[PDB]
Amino acid sequence: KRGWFDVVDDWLRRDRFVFVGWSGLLLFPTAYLALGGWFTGTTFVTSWYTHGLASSYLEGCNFLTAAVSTPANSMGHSLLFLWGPEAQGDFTRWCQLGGLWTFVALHGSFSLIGFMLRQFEIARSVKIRPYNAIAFSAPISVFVSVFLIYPLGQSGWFFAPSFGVAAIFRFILFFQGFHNWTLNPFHMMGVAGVLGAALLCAIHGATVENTLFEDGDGANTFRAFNPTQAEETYSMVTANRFWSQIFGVAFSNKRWLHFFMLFVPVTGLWMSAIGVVGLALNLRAYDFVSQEIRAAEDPEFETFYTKNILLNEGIRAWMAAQDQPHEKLVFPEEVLPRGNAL
Amino acid sequence: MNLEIVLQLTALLFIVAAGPLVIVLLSSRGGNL
Amino acid sequence: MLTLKIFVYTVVTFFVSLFIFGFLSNDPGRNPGQ
Amino acid sequence: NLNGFNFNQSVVDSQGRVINTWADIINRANLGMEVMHERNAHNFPLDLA
Amino acid sequence: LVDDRLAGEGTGKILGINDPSLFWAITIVFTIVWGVFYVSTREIDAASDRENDDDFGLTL
Amino acid sequence: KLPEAYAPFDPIVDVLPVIPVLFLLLALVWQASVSFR
Amino acid sequence: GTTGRIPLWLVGTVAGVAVIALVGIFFYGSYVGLGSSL
Amino acid sequence: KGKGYGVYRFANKYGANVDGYSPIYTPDTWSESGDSYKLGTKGLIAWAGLIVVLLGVGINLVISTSAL
Amino acid sequence: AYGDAARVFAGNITNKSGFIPYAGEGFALLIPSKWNPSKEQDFPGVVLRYEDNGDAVNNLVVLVQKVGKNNIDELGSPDKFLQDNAYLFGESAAFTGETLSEGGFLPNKVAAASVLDVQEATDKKGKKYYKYEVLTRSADGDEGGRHQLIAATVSNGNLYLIKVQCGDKRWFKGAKREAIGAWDSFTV
Amino acid sequence: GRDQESTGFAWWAGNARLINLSGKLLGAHVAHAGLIVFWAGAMNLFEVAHFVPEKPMYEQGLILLPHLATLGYGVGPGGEVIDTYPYFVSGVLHLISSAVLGFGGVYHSLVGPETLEESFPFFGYVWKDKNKMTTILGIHLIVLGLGAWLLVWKAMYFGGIYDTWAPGGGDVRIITNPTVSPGVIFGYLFRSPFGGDGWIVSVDNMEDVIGGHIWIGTLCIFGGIWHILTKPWAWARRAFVWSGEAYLSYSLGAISIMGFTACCMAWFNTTAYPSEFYGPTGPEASQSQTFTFLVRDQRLGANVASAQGPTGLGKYLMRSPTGEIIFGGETMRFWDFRGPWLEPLRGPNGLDLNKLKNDIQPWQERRAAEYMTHAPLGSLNSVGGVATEINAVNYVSPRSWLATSHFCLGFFFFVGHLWHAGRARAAAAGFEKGIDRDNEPVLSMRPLD
Amino acid sequence: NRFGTIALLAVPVIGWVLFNILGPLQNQLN
Amino acid sequence: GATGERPFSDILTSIRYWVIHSITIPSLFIAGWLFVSTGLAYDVFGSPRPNEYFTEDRQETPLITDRFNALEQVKKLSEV
Ligand SMILES: CCCCCCCCCCCCCCCCCC(=O)OC[C@H](CO[C@@H]1O[C@H](CO[C@H]2O[C@H](CO)[C@H](O)[C@H](O)[C@H]2O)[C@H](O)[C@H](O)[C@H]1O)OC(=O)CCCCCCCCCCCCCCCCC
Ligand code: CLA
Ligand code: CLA
Ligand code: CLA
Ligand SMILES: CCCCCCCCCCCCCCCCCC(=O)OC[C@H](CO[C@@H]1O[C@H](CO)[C@H](O)[C@H](O)[C@H]1O)OC(=O)CCCCCCCCCCCCCCCCC
Ligand SMILES: CC1=C(/C=C/C(C)=C/C=C/C(C)=C/C=C/C=C(C)/C=C/C=C(C)/C=C/C2=C(C)CCCC2(C)C)C(C)(C)CCC1
Ligand SMILES: CC1=C(/C=C/C(C)=C/C=C/C(C)=C/C=C/C=C(C)/C=C/C=C(C)/C=C/C2=C(C)CCCC2(C)C)C(C)(C)CCC1
Ligand SMILES: CC1=C(/C=C/C(C)=C/C=C/C(C)=C/C=C/C=C(C)/C=C/C=C(C)/C=C/C2=C(C)CCCC2(C)C)C(C)(C)CCC1
Ligand SMILES: CC1=C(/C=C/C(C)=C/C=C/C(C)=C/C=C/C=C(C)/C=C/C=C(C)/C=C/C2=C(C)CCCC2(C)C)C(C)(C)CCC1
Ligand SMILES: CC/C=C\C/C=C\C/C=C\CCCCCCCC(=O)O
Ligand code: OEX
Ligand SMILES: [Cl-]
Repeated sequence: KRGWFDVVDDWLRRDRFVFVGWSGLLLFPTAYLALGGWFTGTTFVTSWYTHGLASSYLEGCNFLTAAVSTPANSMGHSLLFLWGPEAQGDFTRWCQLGGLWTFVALHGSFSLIGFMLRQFEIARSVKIRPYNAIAFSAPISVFVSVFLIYPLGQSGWFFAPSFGVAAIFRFILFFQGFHNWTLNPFHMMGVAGVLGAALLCAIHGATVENTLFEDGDGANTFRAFNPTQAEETYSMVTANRFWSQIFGVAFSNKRWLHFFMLFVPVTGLWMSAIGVVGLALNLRAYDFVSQEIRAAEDPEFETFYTKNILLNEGIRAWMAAQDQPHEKLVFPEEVLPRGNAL
Repeated sequence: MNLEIVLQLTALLFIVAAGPLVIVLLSSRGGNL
Repeated sequence: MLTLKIFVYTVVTFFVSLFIFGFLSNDPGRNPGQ
Repeated sequence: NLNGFNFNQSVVDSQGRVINTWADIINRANLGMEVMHERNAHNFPLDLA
Repeated sequence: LVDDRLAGEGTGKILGINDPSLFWAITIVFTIVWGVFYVSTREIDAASDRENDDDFGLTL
Repeated sequence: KLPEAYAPFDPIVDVLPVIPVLFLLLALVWQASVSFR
Repeated sequence: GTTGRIPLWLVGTVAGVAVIALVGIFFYGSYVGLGSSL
Repeated sequence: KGKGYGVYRFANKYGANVDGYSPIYTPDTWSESGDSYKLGTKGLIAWAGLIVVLLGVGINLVISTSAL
Repeated sequence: AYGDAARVFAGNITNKSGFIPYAGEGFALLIPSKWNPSKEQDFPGVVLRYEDNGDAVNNLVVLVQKVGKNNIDELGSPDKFLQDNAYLFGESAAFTGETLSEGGFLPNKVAAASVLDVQEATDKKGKKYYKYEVLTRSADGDEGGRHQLIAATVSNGNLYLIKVQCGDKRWFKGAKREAIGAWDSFTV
Repeated sequence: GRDQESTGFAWWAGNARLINLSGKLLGAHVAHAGLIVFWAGAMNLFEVAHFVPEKPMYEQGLILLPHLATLGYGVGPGGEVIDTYPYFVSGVLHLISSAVLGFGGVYHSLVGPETLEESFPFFGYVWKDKNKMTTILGIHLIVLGLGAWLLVWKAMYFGGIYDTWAPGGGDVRIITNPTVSPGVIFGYLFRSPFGGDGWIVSVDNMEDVIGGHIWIGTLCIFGGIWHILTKPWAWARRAFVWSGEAYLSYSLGAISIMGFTACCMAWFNTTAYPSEFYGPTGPEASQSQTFTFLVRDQRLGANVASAQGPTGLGKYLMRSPTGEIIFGGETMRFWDFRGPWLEPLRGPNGLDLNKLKNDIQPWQERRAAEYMTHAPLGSLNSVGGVATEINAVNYVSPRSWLATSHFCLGFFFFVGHLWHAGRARAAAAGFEKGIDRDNEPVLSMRPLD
Repeated sequence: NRFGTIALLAVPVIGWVLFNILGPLQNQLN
Repeated sequence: GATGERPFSDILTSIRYWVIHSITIPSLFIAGWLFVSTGLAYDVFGSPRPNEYFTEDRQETPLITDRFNALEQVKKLSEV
């Protein structure tokens, strides 16, 4: 190794406690900056001038109610650089205008890119297959569709999720009230995928741990294993028979088992991402026209779908005034939908 | 800094310090732990 | 309605008695251990 | 009836006025979906059940 | 009244018995199953190749 | 409230009930000092 | 000069006590001052 | 009762157990230095003086910058 | 920059009375601190309106109307004055129909007001006041009724009136203190 | 102590190293009992020192003091605390006895005999010796029966216990005629658990409680005597697993059932858990709200009986699905509630219209208003009211705390029973450490279809 | 001056660390 | 095995380590306390003090309406 590229590759791809690699140059700075931006925004920066709230520990918020807030709706889809035509180089006023959210999001996306690249590079250095790198595509797609594509199809960054706990809860409730997101088949596939992945994880762990082999004399079975051993540590035949007699069907292929384990959550997350991409343009599966027409013609027809519609209407009407200060909605108390005595 | 709060903190410190004191005393003198 | 109640009571007590007297019939001895 | 955390009107400024928060936005959404969950089943102001 | 009903819900009867026929059904079925089990419990024990002494049973 | 004769000992009472949790933590500390043999 | 080391269990005990005290201070500050609703 | 396997059945075939394969506490690899402080007693005395001074300065600064 | 240090180790609360004084054009009152300004003008002559952060039903409003009489008693008896200004509780003009299925309401009526207390008193200066306390109920019955506190007076040829509204649900839960404090502090 | 080298149990499962060590196990149990008594005494002292007389018991977050109030200690007519000295005495006695118990536990765990089967044959035992285990069970049954009789003696001769249904308001009565009728006792036991019936949670007078305690004391003493003099039969030897972990699993299941029952009793009962010291129950608050709104609207000149609601069912009074006159609204699901302040207005066919039209008392109205405002609703940070309220009230009902905590404990101990029953059944058979590679049971069976 | 106070606080920390670690650091550099 | 760095167990049980780090960690803690208490946190990141949420000019929540004059608008809204 004599060339500049060769010596740089020798140093970068070294055996170390923390592997740097060629992708480290993109991953470490951006990830560090994103983490620091989130911590700084949650600790010191406020949200009074862009949202009308308080979103910092300095103002009296706990871990749940502290967040990094989105810019105002007047800023549209501006990238809000520190040197842009809005902040104009002023750091304090850049923080006050909501520029830390775009900072964190833009650095986090490149950190995700760098992390997948790091997975690829480490897999190639160890001479294995890049299925772990393939599996990260689902989280990356979820992040891209939720934090970038959805706001890019709306009025501005104001309707993006804010980096916080209660902010994400408000985002979820808004998605329920306005989009009827629970009634979306793509979200249903995503929910099925997540719950099935949890089911698979629990059932595989229990089945492996309860079909072990007697390789020791102690009740603590964790010490009867050696990673370099040849024989398998549990009885696949016994597991298959148990699950065939209990459930009806069972796995007989370890490779197929583990590929299914990989396949389920990735597909669920990708389907949910497609659903959110569709929802970015207000293409929401909101209503059933036949049910609406039947309920309109017949004042006796009622199902749970109509009750959900009424709940969404109430959510919209009562959250609109404060959630969207730019619309300047002043609602007299007698126009808000309300039930009897409640 | 109320006097009652100072007394409560003193009592809490005395009670907490009584736990590892036994362990330290038995480990320093090579007791049967 | 009383006939349905009698029939259901008979069925339920039949199955529960089967369960009880089956688990009382030397159940711990039905294992492959040596 | 042991509900979750209630951080409503928790942040208060020097003169006593209320500074809102994401918890308060969530509370507004809850108020929206509360007065409509059963329209005609209530005769009295409190849903004690 | 317009129709008729059992009218027994929310009363507090022993095992829900309002008529002796339910008691008879329960007792008859339980006794039949118990007798069938009682005839065979001697043969079932002998499958363990051990006598039902004071040391019988699954012990550790 | 405690009787007037037991008033000076109120701060002692206010910290008593945490002792069982302290006992669990002390068991963990003893196991750590023994070095988890 | 000064031969000897510090017990790792002692280090762990002190660190645990420190973090527990920090969390307790955080909870106390949640019950009084800013963001205490009164 | 035990069957004579021990902690691991294939201890002779594979050399050792998982514990003997990837330990996380190896005093042999520890540095020869670090078990004795080179600066000795004078260094510890200087450290004690410095920590007392720094604690006093810190408490004074905390009290002064606050609202008493 | 500002240079102001944070109020660390401060044992005093700046405001703890729960009220914020207000100085207007010819009147003064103590507004609850938990309330926010509003941009609604429901009655003629609205010059001030505040509503609670947690519920928009709880609110106060101040009306300064032009009248010919220089004294409050020249507008009629307290009962007659309340009868003339009955629009302050709203009207059921949008409901045009006949019904007989209301709980404790007169036929074809979906709302009613119960005059719980009337009072006439003079301030320290020597200006007469008309004080009212009403409880208006609805056919559906939201909040379990609404409490209206009214204090009216005439000064310099203008009628000064304040109406404080508070839902019953909040009234018996401890929010009557703020409403009564705002009602009793109206000075002209 | 010991180590994994000579035991095979890791440090996180170290209490399993003293399964066959009788002396150390006894020391551990005695130390744990000392811990329980210590908590009881310390919590009683903490609650007695933070009690103000201007607020009711349920408004100050007390859970041990209402237990002593129901025994008639330091309470007066109507449910008002008068003296607070017996609570201090009880707390002091518990705290002092905890020291003796803890010393005994420490001695028996540290320097006492390790295995007391050779020096103390009377106290020594083997887990597989059925006769000795049955003898110990009988001894402890006798002790529990004596405890039940001790409770019975209090309500009869030593001043009695608080009765919330006593004529002229609740007061500390003396129970002279307990109900020892077999039909009454068997009616509570074999009752349905559904609504209206309520199983044993539906006991509505202190005479039934005292009679049932007489029954349970006699039964426990007789069963203890029976077990001391006998040994398990063939049908019992053929059905159970005989090991310490198996016995532990049985006890775990029993106490999980007990915890669930305690949760339900705290949530629903009003006799053994008077509302004067625990606050209103779930249904009680709703009934009180409807009652006070009916009273207020009647004072405003309205016809409550003939008033019609938005749905056409009745705003204040309607009919239960069996015919009884009940309160209207969503509180139509709580018509099984029966409380001391509401019973006097109830006739043979339900609520009496004339009685609530002309004979409603101010004390009843005050009780209804108080139980309406102090409803058992709250949040985790102790904020009273519904989830869409503000930060104004610091209150959570004592019934909610007990109910939630004991449901959690009951569920976790059911899970523990499952774990230990499975492990005992597997270990006794002999395959709790895994499958045998040489002789795998499945390889010897014919394949499925 | 407010930042100057923090810098002046941080100076002795750097001094102490340099005083305690200069030897082995120079050894590692060579 | 080991990648060529001092074991963490060896470092954390060293008199030198605990002599160096008996100064740095408390120094950083005091530095953060002084950063908050001296009012620097409010000024650097522009957060409102409890008395600066509402000014005598406006008693409502701030609202930014212009994208290119946003700097001047937020300068006007933050005026004390
Ligand atoms: C022998 C084996 C069993 C045989 C029978 C099995 C039947 C199974 C049917 C299938 C459905 C499952 C069971 C449903 C139970 C519903 C209980 C209920 O509606 O109510 C429960 C009742 C409460 O009864 C209430 O009792 C009340 C008492 O009345 C009176 O109570 C006081 C009396 O002074 C007051 O005066 C009060 O005002 C007055 O109303 C009222 O009657 C109520 O209407 C009545 O509902 O409690 C009780 O029976 C006491 C506690 C019961 C057990 C624990 C219940 C909770 C745990 C559930 C199971 C475990 C879950 C966790 C593990 C999950 C994984 C395995
Ligand atoms: C490691 C890689 C890295 C990457 C990929 C990013 C990425 C980004 N940063 Mg971050 N940043 C980093 C490290 C990095 N940063 C570091 C180390 C710091 C110092 C703390 C910052 C501080 C920072 C700030 C202060 C801001 C950003 C922001 C942004 C955006 C910049 C937009 C822009 O126009 O770029 C510049 C455009 C380019 C295309 C550059 C490439 C040009 C090539 C190399 C040609 C070179 C030719 C040129 C004519 C000759 C130069 C050579 C000669 C001078 C020697 C972008 C998302 C902004 C933000 O997020 O706004 C919301 C912003 O405000 N960053
Ligand atoms: C509920 C409380 C509790 C109790 C009573 C016990 C009881 C027991 N444990 Mg278990 N244990 C517990 C929880 C508990 N454990 C927990 C939570 C864990 C997980 C960390 C373990 C893990 C564990 C292990 C790994 C081992 C035991 C063993 C033992 C037994 C032997 C004691 C000994 O040799 O070392 C005692 C050691 C010391 C000398 C420390 C003394 C400190 C004293 C006892 C503190 C209490 C004093 C108090 C402050 C003042 C009382 C004095 C009085 C006058 C007031 C002892 C009976 C050992 C065993 O299996 O024996 C065969 C053993 O190997 N336990
Ligand atoms: C501390 C609790 C307790 C425990 C754990 C045991 C445990 C045991 N008992 Mg003992 N027993 C007790 C108290 C207890 N008993 C009391 C209080 C009495 C007096 C009634 C008896 C009388 C007794 C007899 C007569 C017999 C046992 C037997 C046994 C063994 C069989 C297990 C079994 O129950 O089968 C599992 C349970 C069943 C299949 C169903 C039982 C559920 C009953 C039928 C429910 C209805 C209750 C019943 C009709 C009683 C009337 C109710 C009441 C209001 C009067 C087991 C060792 C047997 C033995 O081996 O003796 C040596 C036996 O024949 N016990
Ligand atoms: C107690 C002996 C147990 C032996 C072993 C049993 C093993 C398990 C067997 C299966 C059990 C589950 C299925 C049961 C189905 C039949 C019962 C049924 O449906 O009844 C349903 C019926 C309902 O009866 C109704 O009654 C009404 C009037 O009240 C009307 O008459 C209705 O028409 C009638 O249907 O209820 C009963 O029969 C009452 C059962 C009471 C049982 C008391 C048990 C006391 C001893 C045990 C105490 C602890 C119990 C557990 C508590 C904690 C639980 C978390
Ligand atoms: C913004 C920005 C930037 C950056 C910065 C940075 C990078 C920073 C960082 C920062 C950081 C880096 C921070 C951190 C912080 C942290 C914290 C604050 C922590 C906390 C913690 C806690 C609180 C814990 C807790 C706990 C416990 C105790 C127990 C267990 C569990 C847990 C762990 C959770 C710059 C200048 C470049 C540029 C411009 C912009
Ligand atoms: C009543 C009374 C009393 C008594 C008391 C007592 C009895 C006490 C006890 C106490 C105790 C008994 C204590 C204890 C404590 C403990 C602790 C405090 C611990 C802690 C720990 C931690 C914090 C951590 C840990 C760890 C380790 C070590 C390892 C692993 C990891 C961790 C980190 C977890 C007295 C005398 C006062 C007198 C008066 C009265
Ligand atoms: C063995 C063991 C263990 C355990 C232990 C235990 C569990 C113990 C306990 C113990 C105990 C459980 C103890 C107790 C004690 C107590 C005491 C010591 C008390 C005292 C008291 C007093 C002193 C009082 C006083 C007073 C009075 C008289 C009146 C009022 C006021 C007052 C409160 C001041 C462990 C875990 C470590 C592990 C290892 C082994
Ligand atoms: C005090 C009182 C009273 C009374 C009470 C009583 C008298 C009770 C009794 C109770 C009883 C008397 C109970 C019993 C129970 C039982 C049980 C719970 C059983 C169980 C069993 C089992 C679980 C079994 C099993 C099995 C089978 C089935 C098969 C084979 C195997 C075995 C054996 C394992 C009253 C309520 C009046 C009132 C209030 C108070
Ligand atoms: C040969 C004589 C010997 C023993 C017979 C003794 C007693 C028989 C008693 C009763 C049998 C019928 C039981 C009926 C139970 C109640 C039924 C109901 O509630 O309707
Ligand atoms: O039903 Mn179903 O949801 Ca239980 O809360 Mn009340 O009621 Mn009705 O309302 Mn809300
Ligand atoms: Cl209702």
